[PDB]
Amino acid sequence: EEIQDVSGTWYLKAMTVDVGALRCLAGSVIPTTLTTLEGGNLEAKVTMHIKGRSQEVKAVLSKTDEPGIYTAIGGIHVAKIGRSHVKDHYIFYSEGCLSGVPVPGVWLV
Amino acid sequence: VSGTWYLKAMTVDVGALRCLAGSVIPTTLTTNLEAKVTEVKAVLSKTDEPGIYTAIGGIHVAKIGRSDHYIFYSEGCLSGVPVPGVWLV
Amino acid sequence: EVVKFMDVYQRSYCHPIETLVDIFQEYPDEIEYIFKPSCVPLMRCGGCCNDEGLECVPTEESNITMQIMRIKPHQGQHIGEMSFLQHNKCECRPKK
Amino acid sequence: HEVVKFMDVYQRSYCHPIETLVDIFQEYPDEIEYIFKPSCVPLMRCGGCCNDEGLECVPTEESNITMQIMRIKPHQGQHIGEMSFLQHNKCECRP
Ligand SMILES: CCC/C=C/C[C@H]1C[C@H]1CCCCCCCCCC(=O)O
Ligand SMILES: CCC/C=C/C[C@H]1C[C@H]1CCCCCCCCCC(=O)O
Repeated sequence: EEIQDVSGTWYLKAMTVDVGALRCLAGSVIPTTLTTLEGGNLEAKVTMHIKGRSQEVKAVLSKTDEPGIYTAIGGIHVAKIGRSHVKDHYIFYSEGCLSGVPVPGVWLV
Repeated sequence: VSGTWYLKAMTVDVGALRCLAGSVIPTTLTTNLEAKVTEVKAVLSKTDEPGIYTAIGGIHVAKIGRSDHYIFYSEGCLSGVPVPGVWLV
Repeated sequence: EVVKFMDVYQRSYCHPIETLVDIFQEYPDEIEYIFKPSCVPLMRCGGCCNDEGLECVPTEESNITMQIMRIKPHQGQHIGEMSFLQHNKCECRPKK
Repeated sequence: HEVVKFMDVYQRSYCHPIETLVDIFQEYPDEIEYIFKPSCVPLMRCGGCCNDEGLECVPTEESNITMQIMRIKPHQGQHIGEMSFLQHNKCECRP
């Protein structure tokens, strides 16, 4: 039993790290915590490693786009890695990654 | 040409042979069925020939390759121990 | 037309895939026989874990039995049933 | 079934294109400073056996396929870009 319907297209509403110049946010993660918020928004905590040692980042994602501060990043496409058996291993990437040239980004491992 | 065929006649010395098999591209395949493969000729039917090829058994034929290459084996190949035979390549 | 990123990633990720394996690799003490066919299709762990520190390896195996023509030096030939190992499930885990 | 019968084994093993998961570095060997995700791709390639040391299984029809791959230049930038790969559509056993 786990939170269902995480696969799909989501938009960042808030994130706890500075994504400054970033346009391409992507990765392959088992979230440290995933929470359904009152209204159907999702909050993800992922425990990563910024500019050195290891930190936990929270993001709140919504099915509705807010013309806002994350526009360069674009919609976040999320899919379960179905060949990782069952459960909670996801791949994601943002729309800003679709570019003929490299753009500033992060890959979460 | 796939399916079981039983041997009616062929231009080969059966000798002690019980297991006939191989992988072939026939030169010809006319009508019964004569097959010609270099040279070896053989005739075959969906029907039996009492007491003559009986140790060799029926001949199972299937087409190989993804869209005239056949492989075949005789029923006598279906033994728990090795038996006299040949592999026609 | 272009294969989209998520489709490539899902298709390539570590899992069991039909792999054509030489029977002499499975039966290396039988390299004096001739086998027909000489290779067999076996489900084996394949694909990528997308991290140079991880390797794609089996977690569950099973047996499959196949009729093979076995040509024994100087003793004739027959179809014999030969058993082979298959992978049913795979994982990505550390190399070393 | 209990056993895979002989003609089925032969048909399934005989020279033909088969899905193969190929490391991207094998196809782009000088791009070893990049990290790709995924790191391998599914390509149809001639495989299986010709059962006759006189013969090798080789392509007679090939096609190119384009796939979106995440290409990472570490500490520089990343993006999904299109990469071309060669596939095989038809094979044969030749001398
Ligand atoms: C279940 C969905 C898995 C997660 C999807 C997206 C959630 C992870 C949030 C989106 C991006 C993750 C935050 C990116 C970290 C940026 C790091 C930049 C920096 O510190 O320099
Ligand atoms: C559509 C293909 C059907 C093919 C049928 C060919 C089968 C009739 C068998 C052909 C016989 C050839 C046998 C070779 C002679 C055996 C002697 C060899 C030896 O041991 O010295």
